[PDB]
Order: sequence, then structure tokens, then C-alpha cells
Amino acid sequence: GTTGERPFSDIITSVRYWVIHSITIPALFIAGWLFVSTGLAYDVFGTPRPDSYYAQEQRSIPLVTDRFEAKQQVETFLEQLK
Amino acid sequence: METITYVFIFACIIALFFFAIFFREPPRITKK
Amino acid sequence: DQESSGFAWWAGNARLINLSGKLLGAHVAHAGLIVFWAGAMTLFELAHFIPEKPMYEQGLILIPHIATLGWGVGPGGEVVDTFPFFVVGVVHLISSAVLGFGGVYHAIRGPETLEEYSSFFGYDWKDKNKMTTILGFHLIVLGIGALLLVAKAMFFGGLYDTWAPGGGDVRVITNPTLDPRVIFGYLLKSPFGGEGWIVSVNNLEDVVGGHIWIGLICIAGGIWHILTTPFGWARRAFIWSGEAYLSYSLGALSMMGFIATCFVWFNNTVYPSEFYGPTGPEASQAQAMTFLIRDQKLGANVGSAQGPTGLGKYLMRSPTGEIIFGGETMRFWDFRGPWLEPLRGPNGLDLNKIKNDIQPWQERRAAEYMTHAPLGSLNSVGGVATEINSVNFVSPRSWLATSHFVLAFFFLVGHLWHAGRARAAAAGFEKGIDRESEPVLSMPSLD
Amino acid sequence: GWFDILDDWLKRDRFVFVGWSGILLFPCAYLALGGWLTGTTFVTSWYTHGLASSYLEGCNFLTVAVSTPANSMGHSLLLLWGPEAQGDFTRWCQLGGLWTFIALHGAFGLIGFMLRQFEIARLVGVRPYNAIAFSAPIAVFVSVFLIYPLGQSSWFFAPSFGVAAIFRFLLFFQGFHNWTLNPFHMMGVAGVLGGALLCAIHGATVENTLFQDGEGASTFRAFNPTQAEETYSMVTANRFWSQIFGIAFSNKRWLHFFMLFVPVTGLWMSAIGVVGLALNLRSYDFISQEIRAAEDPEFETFYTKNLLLNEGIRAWMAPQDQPHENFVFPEEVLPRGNAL
Amino acid sequence: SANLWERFCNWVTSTDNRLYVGWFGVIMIPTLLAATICFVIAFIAAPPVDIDGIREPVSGSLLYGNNIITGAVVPSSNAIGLHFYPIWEAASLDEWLYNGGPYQLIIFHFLLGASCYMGRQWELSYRLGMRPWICVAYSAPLASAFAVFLIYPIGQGSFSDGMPLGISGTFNFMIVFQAEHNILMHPFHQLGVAGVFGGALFCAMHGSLVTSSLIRETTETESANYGYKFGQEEETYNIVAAHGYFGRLIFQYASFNNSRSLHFFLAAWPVVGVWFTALGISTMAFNLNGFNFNHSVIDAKGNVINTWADIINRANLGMEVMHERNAHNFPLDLA
Amino acid sequence: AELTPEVLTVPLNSEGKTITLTEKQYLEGKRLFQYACASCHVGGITKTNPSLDLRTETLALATPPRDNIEGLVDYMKNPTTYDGEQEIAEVHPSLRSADIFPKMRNLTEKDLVAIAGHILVEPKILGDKWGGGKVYY
Amino acid sequence: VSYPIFTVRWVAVHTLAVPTIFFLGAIAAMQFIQR
Ligand code: CLA
Ligand code: CLA
Ligand code: CLA
Ligand code: CLA
Ligand code: CLA
Ligand code: CLA
Ligand SMILES: CC1=C(/C=C/C(C)=C/C=C/C(C)=C/C=C/C=C(C)/C=C/C=C(C)/C=C/C2=C(C)CCCC2(C)C)C(C)(C)CCC1
Ligand SMILES: CC1=C(/C=C/C(C)=C/C=C/C(C)=C/C=C/C=C(C)/C=C/C=C(C)/C=C/C2=C(C)CCCC2(C)C)C(C)(C)CCC1
Ligand code: OEX
Ligand SMILES: [Cl-]
Ligand SMILES: [Fe+2]
Repeated sequence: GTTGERPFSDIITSVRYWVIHSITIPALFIAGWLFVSTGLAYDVFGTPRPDSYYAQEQRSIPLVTDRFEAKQQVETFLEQLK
Repeated sequence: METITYVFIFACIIALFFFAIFFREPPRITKK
Repeated sequence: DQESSGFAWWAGNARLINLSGKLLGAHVAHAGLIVFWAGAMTLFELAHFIPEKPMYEQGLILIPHIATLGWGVGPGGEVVDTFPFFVVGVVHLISSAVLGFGGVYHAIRGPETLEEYSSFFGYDWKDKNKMTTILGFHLIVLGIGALLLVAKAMFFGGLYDTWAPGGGDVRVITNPTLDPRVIFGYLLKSPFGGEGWIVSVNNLEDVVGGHIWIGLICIAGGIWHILTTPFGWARRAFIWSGEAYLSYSLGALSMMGFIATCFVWFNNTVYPSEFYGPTGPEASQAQAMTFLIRDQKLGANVGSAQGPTGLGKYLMRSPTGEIIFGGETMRFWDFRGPWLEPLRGPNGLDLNKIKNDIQPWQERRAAEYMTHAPLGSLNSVGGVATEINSVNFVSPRSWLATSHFVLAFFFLVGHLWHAGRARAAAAGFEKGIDRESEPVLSMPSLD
Repeated sequence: GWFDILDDWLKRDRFVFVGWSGILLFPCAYLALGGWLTGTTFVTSWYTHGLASSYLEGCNFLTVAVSTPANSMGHSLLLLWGPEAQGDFTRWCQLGGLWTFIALHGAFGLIGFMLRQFEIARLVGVRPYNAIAFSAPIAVFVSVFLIYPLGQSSWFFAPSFGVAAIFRFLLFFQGFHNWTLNPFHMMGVAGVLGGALLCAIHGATVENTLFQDGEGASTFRAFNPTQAEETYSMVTANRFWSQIFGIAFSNKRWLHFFMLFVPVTGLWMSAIGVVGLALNLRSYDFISQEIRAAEDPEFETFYTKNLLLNEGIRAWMAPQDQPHENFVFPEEVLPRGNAL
Repeated sequence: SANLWERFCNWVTSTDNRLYVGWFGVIMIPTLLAATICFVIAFIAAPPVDIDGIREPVSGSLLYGNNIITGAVVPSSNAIGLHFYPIWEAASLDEWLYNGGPYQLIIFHFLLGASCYMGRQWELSYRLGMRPWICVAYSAPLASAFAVFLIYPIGQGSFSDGMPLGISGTFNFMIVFQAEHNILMHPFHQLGVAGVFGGALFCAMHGSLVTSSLIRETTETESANYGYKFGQEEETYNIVAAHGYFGRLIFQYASFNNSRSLHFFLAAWPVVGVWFTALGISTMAFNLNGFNFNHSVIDAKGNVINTWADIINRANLGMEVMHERNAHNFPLDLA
Repeated sequence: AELTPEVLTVPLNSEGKTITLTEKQYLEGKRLFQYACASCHVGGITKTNPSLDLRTETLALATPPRDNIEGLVDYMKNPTTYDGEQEIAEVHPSLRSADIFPKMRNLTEKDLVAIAGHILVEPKILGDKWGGGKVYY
Repeated sequence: VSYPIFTVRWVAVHTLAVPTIFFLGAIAAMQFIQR
């Protein structure tokens, strides 16, 4: 009923754990926060910002129409201030 | 022809139900 | 005192079945939670309440309960004074602390049992005399309460009557229906379409009158149970245990939970469409009204208008001949309402009144109730599932009905569960089949 | 030999068993779940479906999804380093590259997982009836997320990974394939619904035919983890159902195999039906019905009613559901009943 | 005779009957026999029914051009609504069959009997000295029948909107429901499939695990089932070997070792899930529908950015717009 | 793709003169439009009379012209039929009938201008959607 | 016993825990984005 690993109960209870994780856990949180709040996430995944779905006048959708020249076609969609 | 076929199968299932319930193998204990 | 050697943690409250003292604390602490909610919620509702705006458009379910009793409202359900709402809220909220006090006390300080610290309050589940006596006590307490309503209605102000002659207004009832033939007649009424059983009450005279009968009957049975014991059959039929009694009351609440669901959904009188929303049928009726009113002004003869099916675009006949509204609204031809009745004749909707007795207040009433049907989403978006986000609204009649059905249902399950255990507990096998004496093994084989 | 030493290490009894299978399972399984959780929050479906599909855009747990690639892509594997994305990651994301990522990875993850079942069973020395059972979920994923779109024009018509994105996949199959009218599908629900019955009825039967092995009411503690006697009266259970239902089990070994057969067989039947939907070989109509309905304008069944619902679904959804077709349906051509 | 009535009560309650006709049985058996006989006759030979009360008869019987898949027993007319429509309420049977008379006779008898069937599932358990609550598990499928045949019609104000008694008729009930209530986007329904999927899942789980961990007592060319005799003392499978395997599949503590804790979960999960799905239909019977995320996410200018929720709405519109063609005269469907 | 003041420029009166609203006014109007209009005029339609919508073109061919701030504002005080040959304040929300339509009591002239502006700005943004019904949803 | 620290379990746990909170932090920030 037991294996080598240190029983979670002990670790989650050990003061040393929290001394570590009171630093680590919030760190990742603030990091993830900054990832969004700095607008970096938008560029990493090409996700459009609220003002970047259409052009000002245009009401059409930037649908990719061919596979091989898709990447080129996509870049052209960003050109029209989209 | 179709109606007949549908009722027939249905009637056959109901017939089965009867035999399944009242003409099953008697469930014998221990010494089986 | 009580731990794993009695019940499991997730069945903890069952360790209190034979601890009258602590078992009293629970019921008193619990009763505080109910008063607490009623109080704290009323103040919450009032804090958001907007006077010059319909109550059903604000998610109110307690303030409209107060409005019905003739408090802070006037002509057409117009909100006059918000003080009675504030009062009812704060008074309750206060009483919750008092009850909560005793609750906490009896559960962690006071005697863990009552039988010794007071033989009057202490009790035995199998003591058929004490049980029917305690039952007799509550049967009176509830009885006086029923008269508390009668008093408010006849003396202390009245109730909100939507059927008011001059139009919906707070009216003092000074003629309660006491005729038993009429009163108890409701119980002999069908529960289907048309004959609506208890929910079919359509005037405050019966409401007040009925409560007079209940109040007396309740106290009467209250005294009866004080001064008696269960008979012969009464003892050889029921199961006498702490759980059994619970079960009996569980199914009772379930049944009342279902009745309440239909009441708030169908009834117009004790649930005013002015404070709550328009009832389901009422709203569909209103649409037929609205477009009958419109098209008629465009020069259409509603009486002879032929719809797609050739049935009657605006007006048609009921299965028994009455003139009713057309369309899918043919299912709601059993609807009665203050705004609609003046158009009704001895044979149903009168074509002459329809033709030139339509009043402006009726037209906008129909328009109002039409655009406020009890249709909405979980996230509170009024309209059909295909509607667009804009109108944040879900009729209070919808909230109450759904909520109280779920509760009613689960209580019917709670019933089955606790009644099934009680029967097994009594006879003594609620903990498993006796390995040695296995009953089935003593019965002949059917094979 | 290093092999047997590598083996030794892998097959070591840890908290989370690795094993040979683990070399395939854990990498894929993690990337699959990771890829979903990634796209779910960050990646959009604007350039592929004209849809918002991430938390970053404002979608919630229900409306989020990792949408399929465009119809232009075809059945392209959409490799990160493929002709489409051309090594670019951002482009890859915008072209719905994460879908084929999740799909293909997850697919192998399902292979590894069953292998794990096989591998662990062998070690523990138990029969592999857990692996046989797991074949049904495989067939479904394979048939629906792979075989089906492979029969259509592109990956675009495969079910997109997401809550709402799956609901439209349901409504689509109704409108276009009349999927509910398919016999293979009916067998499907019959297996799942009937399987969810066996699960329920057997559990309740056992808990309420138990022997008394303790003095407490909470009979959970009163169980012997080390076999010995039967914890519940199989004999009493038999006589019970034999009198309320007329038929009853009397052979635990069959009863449990039956609990394996029913749900596994159902899912397999539902798979075959979908395999037929790939070639659009659906069970849409009844020829005898249509012929009478044409000649006779007064003949109406619940079957005819449904088809009218399908026509409505197709007409009103197709425009925004199939952008690549550039559909334009004038108001007057839209099929509508009266008033509505 | 010790006493006729006393003997009567002893025969009814008798546990020596091939089929336990209980006290609930005294109500169940007649009601169920009336329901089934009327059904079978209807499904085969009943004439078309004006379900929507718009004088547009819908034939759903075999003899009238239907087959098993299409055939159904059509709900009562919408002109009747929630009114009680027994045979003795019609001028003739011809009128009774036209207005969907049989439907009420069936559903009322069924729901009544099916309730007593639950009541009987307690009684026999009582007479046999076994624990109750088996009927409590049956309360979930029953509450669904109630929700679909009684609660939804009550809420919607007509029995014509209750689920038809047939295959294709059931499909119609769903498609239309989805249009008007958006059931797929409702938590209770989602909990329903969760119990149903999980059920089938767990049913396969347990089923496989147990049958895979059977103790050897059979030949190589002999049915492994014969390795069990009806009325055994000891167990027929190694539950400790089962836990050993499944405990390694995921991880030990995420595996059952208590057969009683196992079978409780096996029973709890589907029953609770179906309970919610039953409450879902009962809640949406008062038009408290699923989440409405139509036109939620919009861009910086105000343009509507569609989601899958919007794509669902289009499909829903088509259903709404096309269902019950000639039944509507007014813009809003509020009935 | 944003709500520029170029978009928030709507005709003030019949004589061509225009007015430019602010993002504060828009939101305020949009909120007020939900408060006292959405009930019947959700998405630019009219539930109690689908024949007349809130399309700018429809408001233009109205009598008097209601396709400008001044027009709509007047309407919200003294509403008429499409030909203007009949006052309908009794069965339609308005200032001179706030006793009948409580929602209109709070509403002040600032609110009226905001609501009026909202009706003119929405079609500029939504387009065909604003006018049509379920078809364009 | 003298338990170790870094183990295979430790690795696994972190492969899920570390990204999770990083995402939970990211999503939490999204609740303030507008237009
Ligand atoms: C008047 C109402 C009433 C009363 C007084 C009791 C009293 C009792 N019940 Mg009970 N019961 C009721 C109604 C009632 N029941 C109903 C309606 C049902 C049907 C669901 C049940 C089902 C039920 C079962 C299945 C069992 C009991 C048991 C018991 C006994 C032990 C109490 C217990 O387990 O607490 C423990 C309490 C809890 C563990 C709390 C449960 C929390 C619930 C399930 C969640 C509620 C959801 C909530 C609204 C959402 C909140 C959101 C959250 C994030 C905060 C006790 C005598 C037990 C027993 O020993 O039988 C005799 C037992 O096994 N009851
Ligand atoms: C309506 C809710 C409710 C109520 C009134 C009670 C009441 C009670 N439970 Mg209980 N219980 C509940 C829900 C409830 N339970 C639920 C949902 C569960 C499942 C988790 C349990 C599980 C459970 C177990 C397992 C046991 C009890 C027991 C008891 C009894 C003794 C309490 C105790 O040990 O004090 C201990 C008190 C404390 C440790 C301090 C708690 C602080 C107090 C009580 C709350 C203060 C309230 C408020 C903030 C103060 C206001 C003060 C103001 C008026 C001035 C008591 C009658 C026990 C029993 O059978 O009695 C012998 C027992 O063993 N319960
Ligand atoms: C049971 C009766 C009841 C009814 C009919 C209502 C009705 C209402 N409440 Mg309300 N409320 C209640 C009890 C009730 N409340 C209680 C007990 C509390 C105290 C917590 C509150 C606190 C409260 C607040 C603070 C507010 C309301 C508001 C509202 C209104 C808006 C409804 C809404 O948006 O909710 C939607 C709610 C949901 C969709 C949540 C549904 C939760 C379900 C029941 C969970 C079921 C899951 C199940 C239990 C899981 C268990 C299974 C497990 C054991 C396996 C509406 C009139 C709002 C209002 O007035 O604004 C206009 C508001 O702000 N209520
Ligand atoms: C369900 C309600 C209820 C019940 C049955 C009991 C029962 C009991 N309490 Mg008690 N208690 C309660 C609520 C309740 N309490 C509340 C809410 C509080 C908080 C204030 C207390 C605080 C409390 C304390 C501090 C003590 C008790 C004690 C006792 C026990 C001795 C009897 C006693 O003191 O009465 C004596 C009083 C009377 C017989 C007459 C009181 C009548 C009052 C003043 C009027 C009540 C009016 C009522 C609301 C309306 C009814 C009239 C209507 C029919 C027209 C007894 C078991 C004592 C104890 O533990 O001893 C064993 C003790 O020391 N209680
Ligand atoms: C909720 C309050 C309440 C409760 C719990 C009880 C509880 C009890 N009363 Mg009772 N009683 C009450 C109020 C209450 N009483 C009132 C207010 C009065 C005054 C009218 C009486 C007058 C009274 C008398 C005269 C007698 C009792 C008796 C009894 C005991 C046996 C009851 C029995 O076997 O019924 C079981 C009932 C039946 C077997 C008959 C079933 C047929 C029912 C009535 C019709 C079908 C119900 C249907 C589903 C509901 C539809 C509504 C209907 C109108 C259509 C029991 C302890 C008896 C006793 O033991 O005396 C001490 C007794 O002789 N009661
Ligand atoms: C063992 C685990 C495993 C497996 C089976 C896969 C499988 C796959 N991954 Mg993958 N991946 C893994 C772990 C794994 N991954 C890990 C841990 C990561 C994180 C770094 C990734 C990150 C990742 C990304 C980012 C992508 C994939 C993709 C893919 C798919 C296409 C890859 C391809 O073309 O394979 C190629 C197969 C091989 C290279 C195997 C060759 C083995 C031979 C024996 C070696 C011979 C070499 C020698 C030089 C040849 C000489 C011949 C001479 C003529 C030149 C495929 C389903 C792609 C995808 O899903 O597209 C949609 C994609 O874009 N993977
Ligand atoms: C036993 C027990 C329990 C229970 C408990 C209870 C249930 C309690 C209760 C409690 C209570 C029941 C309490 C109450 C309280 C209350 C209060 C305390 C109140 C207050 C009030 C006030 C203060 C008022 C005032 C005001 C006003 C008038 C207005 C404005 C604002 C204010 C609010 C301020 C538990 C489960 C936990 C555990 C176990 C045991
Ligand atoms: C794609 C990709 C990749 C991958 C990545 C990864 C792998 C990631 C991961 C990620 C992750 C891994 C994430 C996670 C997340 C999570 C989350 C976000 C969660 C949340 C949660 C929650 C929210 C909860 C809730 C709940 C429940 C569910 C139940 C009940 C209660 C509660 C409420 C608590 C790579 C780089 C390789 C390559 C390239 C591409
Ligand atoms: O029936 Mn079937 O569908 Ca419930 O909704 Mn209204 O009425 Mn009719 O319309 Mn839709
Ligand atoms: Cl239809
Ligand atoms: Fe089992």
C-alpha cells in the first residue's frame, strides 16, 4: 500500500513546502497575468485584439481560401489594418 | 403485407416473453 | 459524546435522533436561518428596488409577497410607501439572532437530553401520547396563524385585489365566504383544464373565508390531539419511530411543493400579475388581443377573418361552443383576467364589445403582458431561446415554479428514502440480511 | 543487457506506473490535453471559421473550442513545418494547426493507453477484458474525428474540440444526415442508455441485498477487503427481480460480462453508422413514404414533420456554418411556416 | 375459511407467487393492462389525429401508412389542451379517436401503474427482509416519464405538446424542444448525458474489471461462466487482483477496493445524473431555458463576433421557423 | 475597427446640421434603450407591430421625419402614427404620458437625446441586423 | 522513512500544476479586458 514517494499529506503540511510555494505559486500567477496584460499573448497566437476583427468600413470575414498560399494570404489580411 | 410482418415479429417477441418467464430453467442452489 | 460509533460523518445529523436537547437546538438554529433569509433578502430586494418600475422586472419574490397583503401599494399596484417593506425585512432579520441564539445554545451548552431536565419538554418517539400532543400544539400555532391573515384582511387593512371594481386596488374584505358547500367545494373540483381545483380560486372572499375555516378546523384538531391518543387502526397501520414521522412530513411538503408550483404558475388572484409577471396563458392571450386590436384598426373584420387552416385568425370556438381567441392560444381559453373580462359575454368574447368597447388601458395592458411573457434563459435573457441579448429578464413566476418543483421532487425522493428505511428499521433489517437466518432461504422455490 | 535494465526501470512499481506504453502514452496524452487547454484560452478561429473561440476573445467554458482548419486546407496533416504554416507557429495557430495537433496526438495517446491496459494486465497477470472494452471508445474517436472528415471535403467538417462546437455537430447531423433515423445510431443509444441502466440497477440491487457484517448503519465499513464470503445475497437478488420483473440473473460471471457487452457493442454500432455518414450513405428517407406524400397532399406522419425541420436547419445554418461556400440566401427563398 | 378477506390479503402479500402481485400491484396490474392493450390497438389501427387542433390530422398507425420507425400514438388535440378527455366525454368513438383520445388513456394509466411499479419495488423488498431504496433508483427513469408525459404538458398548457408514443414522434419532441428551449446549453441536460455516458462507461468499467479478474475453475475448452454456481458462499472473482490492476492503470488511491463503496457509486452516478435531466425537462416546462450567449462577444466598434453558440442559434431558428407550419398566426411563439 | 467619433456623427435636424455624440452618451443611450425600449424594440424591431422598425430609412419616410435627433426626441414626447395624422401617446410610452408609463418618469431631456442618438448609431454599426429580425440574427 | 524529493511523481504533478496556475493567472487577467 506504499511506494517510494513522500506522502502528499506530509508535504502539503510541511512548513518548508509553503516557504517555497508562497513564492513559486504566486510567481507563475503574476507571470500568466503579465502574459495577457502586456498584450504578448495576442502576438504569440495571432489572436485579434477587440479592434482587429475587421477594417473600419469592411464587414467581410478574412477567410483563408487556399492551403499552399494561406500564410501569404493571411499576412495580406493583416495588411488592410485588420 | 408490411403491417402483417411488423405485428408478427411483435407477436413473436411477446410469445418469447411468456416462455422466458414461465418456462425458464429453474434456478437451482448449491448443487448445480 | 457522539462519533463514528453511531453513524458516519456524512450521516452525522442522524446521531441526534435520540438527543432531544441537541435535536431541539438544530430545529431552532435552522428556523433562524429561514427567518434570516426572509429578513436579509427583503432588505436586499428593497436596496435594489426601483419604485417607478414593474416588480417582476427587478427579480423580486418577497416584496411582491408583502404587496399582496396590502402593504406599501395602491391603485393598479402602484408602490406608495416602501417603509412596510423595510420593516418586515428588519424585524425578521432581528428575530433571526434571537432564534439563532437559542439554536446555538441548545446544541452546545444546554442539556444534551430533555427527558430529565424537564419531563414536559422531553419526549419519546414511541410515546404516541406525547407525539399527538406536540402535534396538537403546532396544530394550534398554525391555526392562529391562519387567522392572522383573516385579521389583516378584514380589520388591519385588507389585501391587494386585482379584481377590484374600479381597477386593481387594496380592498378590505368584509364578507368572507363561510358557506361550507362553496368552500369545501374547491376540494371536489377537478385538477385538469377548466376546473382547476384549489388553484381555481378567483376572489379574495373565498381566500379569506377559506382561511377562516382552516384556522378553526386546525385549532379544533389541535385540541383534539392534545386530549387523545391514536385509535386502534391508527396504531396498526403506521410505523412509530423518529424517522417514520419525518418521512410522513417529507411527502407532505413534497405534495405542497407541487401545489405551490401550479399556484404561482396559474393563479391570478393570490399571485397578482401586477407584482409578479403575467401568467403563462395570460401572456399568450395578450398577443391574440394585441394583434386583434391592431388589425381591427387597420379595417379588418376580426369576426369573419379566415386563418391559414381556415379556423379563424383572431376568433374561433372552444370545444363547447364558447367564442375564444384564435391561433395556438386556443389551449389557454380557460384564462380569466381583469383586463380581459369586460370584453367577455355570456357566450365568450363578445364581437360587439371587441368591435368598439376596447379601452386604451386594455390595449397597452395586452402589449405589456405580451412583451413580458414568462420566457427566459438561465442567464436571464428574456424571450425565446433564439432571442438576442438586450432585455435582461425572467418572470418571477418562472423562477418560483421551477425552484419549488425541484425541491418538491427531491422531497418526494426524501420521502421514499426515509419511509423505506423506517419500515426496514422497525422490522429490523435496515443494516443487511441476517447471514444465518436468511428469510428467502426459508421460502419454497417458485422456479 | 541495457534493455532489461531499461525494462527494469520502466516496469518499476511507482505511484504513477510508466511502462513501455508510457513512452507513447504520456507524451501524446499530455500534448493533446495541453494543446486543447492552450487553444481554449489563447488561439482564435477567426481566420478559419470567422468565430471567436478563446477566453482571450471573451468566450466562456461552453463557447470555447479548438476549431477545425479551413476547408481550403483539405485533408492536410497541417504540420508546423508543412507547406502551409512553413515553420511559423503563429500562422500555424491561425490556420487551425492545433486541431490536427490535438487529433493526431490524442489518437496515438489512445493507442498508448490501451497498450498500457494490455501491459499492466500482463504484469499483474489479469485478463485483458479491460482492453477489449476500451476498443469501443477508440472506434468512435477514429470513426468520428478521423474517418468521417476523411470522407468529406476536409477536416473542416470534423467535430471541433469544444462544448458548443460539439452541439452544432449534433444539430448538423440531424439537419443534414437525419442521424436519429439511422438504425446503427438507435442501437448506439440502446447500448448507452441500456448500459446506463445496468450500471444503475446493478449497483442499487447490490447495496440493497447486502448481508449484515457490522453493527453500524453505515454498512460501508462492514466490508471485507479480503474476499471470503459474498458481501451481498445473490440468491435474494434473484428471487426479487424474478417476482417484480419476471426475469433475473443467477450467474455473476454472466451478469458482469453482460455489463461489458451491452455498452461496448452499442458504441461499435454507432461507429459503423458514422463510417457510412462519411460517404454520406445516410438513412435519410423512406422511399415508400415520399412517394405517397408527393401524390397525396393529406398524408402526414411524424416522419414527414421531421424532414421539414431538417430543411429549416440546413437553410438557416449553412450560410454561417459553411463560410467557404459564400452562401447568399435571399429572405424570400428561406423556407418558413406561417407567422414565425 | 379462517376469513375470506384475511386469506385474500394473505394471497396478495404472499411471497410464494411467481409474480409478486402486491398491494400496489392491485392498482398496477389493471392500469398497465389497460395502457398496453389500448396502445397496441392504437399503434396498429388508430385513425389520424388532429394533434395541433388546427384540423390537420396526423396518421401514426401501421394500417394507415406507417411503419415501426415512423408509427406513433399521436398526442391529444391542442383544442383540448389540459382538459380531461375520457371516452365518456365524446359524442362517439369516431370523435374520440380524432381528438387524440387514446393518448390520454394510455399516459394516465401508464404513469399511474409505473408509479405503483415503484411502490411494488419497495413492497417485495420489505416482504423479503432486504433493504429498500431499489425503488429509489427506479425513481429517476420514472421521473423522466413524468416530466415528458405530464409535467411539460402542464407547464406548456396542453397535452398536445407531450412527447408522442413512437420512434419518429420522439425525435420530433427533441428537435422542437431544442429550438424553443436550447436544451443542449442547459446544465441539467449536460448532467444528464454525464450520468448516461458515465453510466455506460462505469457499466463497461465494472463489467470488464470483474469478468477479467475471475478465479480459474473452468477448462480451456469450457465456458468460463460455468465456473460459478447459483448460491455460492465465497466470491467468484479476485476483487484484490482487480483493484491491483485498476490501481496501476491510473493510480492506487483513485481506485476502489471496497465493493460496497464501488456499487454505491455505480448506482449513485447514473441515478443522480438522470434525476437532473428529469428536473431539466421539468424546469424548462416553465420556460427557464438554457444559456443564451447570442451576440455576446462583440468587437471594439460594436460588430457582432460569432461563436459556436451563434452557429447553434441558426440551426435552432430553422427548427423554430419550420415547426408546426400552419399553427401560428402571430409573431411570438408563447404557447 | 472601433467606435470612432466619425461613426458617432449623426444628423441633428432636418436642415442637414449634424451632432457628434460621445462614447459616454452612446453607452448611456444604449443602457437607457434597454431600460425603456428593448422590451418591445429589441434589435430595432417592434414586437407589438412588426410592420414598423427603427431603420433610419423607415424613420426618414416617416411623417414628420424621425431620422434625426430632433425628430426622435419629439416622438418620445408626443408620438404619432406613421403619417402623423393621429397622436398615440395613450398607447405608447412618452413624457406627456409618464403617469401611464412609469419608466418615462425618470427620463430627462439628456436621456431623450441619448436614446435618440442610440437609434441612429446602431444601424451605422450593425447594418442590416438593426433593421431585420431573426433572419439576420 | 527517509523519503526523496525529486521523483517521477514530482515531475508529473508539475507538468500539470505549473501550467495550470500560469493559465489561471492569464485567464484572471482577461476578466478586465474591454472595448
Ligand atoms: C426535512 C428535511 C430533511 C431532514 C430533516 C432530513 C434528515 C436526515 N437525513 Mg435526509 N433527505 C431529505 C430531507 C431531509 N433529511 C431529502 C429531501 C432527501 C432527498 C435528496 C434526503 C436524502 C437523504 C439521504 C440519501 C440520507 C439522508 C440522511 C439523513 C439523516 C442524517 C442527516 C445527514 O446525512 O446529514 C448530512 C448532510 C450532508 C452530508 C449535506 C449534504 C449536502 C447536499 C447533498 C448538497 C445540497 C446542495 C446545495 C443546495 C448547494 C450548495 C452550494 C454549495 C457550493 C455551497 C437525517 C435524519 C442520511 C441517513 O442516515 O439516513 C437516515 C442519508 O444517508 N437524507
Ligand atoms: C442546519 C444545519 C445544521 C444544524 C443546525 C446542525 C446541528 C447539529 N449537528 Mg450537524 N451537520 C450538518 C448541519 C447541521 N447540523 C451538516 C450539513 C453536516 C454534514 C457535514 C453535519 C454533520 C454533523 C456531525 C458529523 C455531527 C453533527 C452534530 C450536530 C449537533 C451538535 C453540534 C456540535 O457538535 O457542536 C459543536 C460546535 C462547534 C464545534 C462550534 C461551531 C460553532 C457554532 C455551532 C456555530 C455558531 C453560529 C453563529 C456563527 C453564532 C451566532 C451567535 C449569535 C446568536 C450571538 C447539532 C444539533 C453532532 C451530533 O450528533 O451531536 C452529538 C455530530 O457528531 N453534525
Ligand atoms: C429557492 C428559492 C429561491 C428563488 C425562487 C430565488 C429567485 C431569485 N433570486 Mg435568489 N436566493 C435564494 C433562493 C431563491 N432565489 C437563496 C436561498 C439565497 C441565499 C444564497 C438567494 C440569494 C440571491 C441573491 C444574492 C440574488 C438572488 C436573485 C434572485 C432572482 C434572480 C435569479 C437568478 O439570477 O438566479 C440564477 C441562479 C442560478 C442559475 C443558480 C442555480 C443553482 C442551482 C439550484 C444549483 C443546483 C445544483 C445542485 C444543487 C448540485 C447538487 C448535486 C450534488 C449533490 C451531486 C430570482 C427572483 C438575484 C436578484 O434578486 O437580482 C435580480 C440576486 O442578486 N438570490
Ligand atoms: C422551539 C422553541 C423552544 C423550545 C421548545 C424550548 C424549550 C426549552 N428551553 Mg428554550 N429557548 C428558545 C426556544 C425554545 N426553547 C430560544 C429561541 C431561546 C433563545 C432566547 C431559548 C433560550 C433558552 C434558555 C436560555 C434556556 C432555555 C431552556 C429551555 C428548557 C426549559 C423550558 C424553559 O426554559 O421554558 C421556561 C419558560 C416558559 C415555560 C414560558 C415561556 C413563555 C414565553 C415568555 C412566551 C413565548 C411566546 C411565544 C413566542 C408565542 C406562543 C403563544 C402562542 C401559542 C399564542 C426547554 C427544553 C432552559 C434549559 O436549558 O433548561 C433545561 C434555559 O436555561 N431556553
Ligand atoms: C397536519 C395536521 C394533522 C396531522 C399530522 C394529523 C395526524 C393524525 N390524525 Mg388528525 N386532524 C387534524 C390534523 C392533523 N391530524 C385536524 C385539523 C383535524 C380536525 C378536522 C383532525 C381530526 C382527526 C380525527 C377526528 C382523527 C384524526 C386522527 C389522526 C391520526 C391518524 C390519522 C390517519 O390514520 O389518517 C389516515 C387517513 C386515512 C386512512 C384516510 C385516507 C383518505 C383520505 C382522507 C382521502 C385521500 C387523500 C388524497 C390523496 C388528498 C386529496 C384531497 C381530497 C380533498 C380530494 C394521526 C396521528 C385519528 C386518530 O387517531 O385520533 C387521535 C382520528 O380519528 N385526526
Ligand atoms: C513518442 C512520442 C511522440 C509521437 C509518436 C509524436 C507523433 C507526432 N508528432 Mg509529436 N511531439 C512529441 C512526441 C511525440 N509526437 C513531443 C514530446 C513534443 C514536444 C517537443 C512534440 C511536438 C510536436 C509538434 C510541435 C508537432 C508534432 C507533430 C507530430 C505528428 C507528425 C510528426 C511527424 O511527421 O513525425 C515524423 C516521424 C519521425 C521523425 C520518426 C522518424 C524515426 C526514424 C526511425 C528516424 C530516422 C532518422 C534518419 C535521419 C532518417 C534517414 C533517412 C534518410 C533517407 C534521410 C505525429 C503524430 C506535428 C503535428 O501534430 O502536426 C499536426 C507538429 O507540428 N509533435
Ligand atoms: C448548530 C450547528 C450549526 C448551525 C448553526 C446555525 C444554524 C446558526 C444560526 C445562526 C443565526 C441564525 C444567526 C443569526 C444572526 C443574526 C444577526 C446577528 C442579525 C443582525 C441584525 C442586525 C445587526 C440588524 C441591523 C441592521 C438593520 C436593521 C438594517 C441596516 C443594516 C443592519 C443589518 C446592521 C453548524 C451547521 C454551523 C455546525 C454544527 C452545529
Ligand atoms: C500546444 C503546444 C504545446 C503544448 C503546450 C502545453 C503542453 C501546454 C499545457 C497547458 C496546460 C496544462 C494548461 C492547463 C490549464 C488548466 C486550467 C486552466 C484549469 C482550470 C481549472 C478550473 C477552472 C477548475 C474548475 C473546477 C472544476 C473543473 C471542477 C469543479 C470545481 C472547479 C471550479 C475548481 C507545445 C509547446 C508542446 C508545442 C506547441 C503547441
Ligand atoms: O406545439 Mn409543438 O410547438 Ca411548444 O411551442 Mn408553441 O406550441 Mn407548438 O408552437 Mn412551438
Ligand atoms: Cl413539427
Ligand atoms: Fe458487481
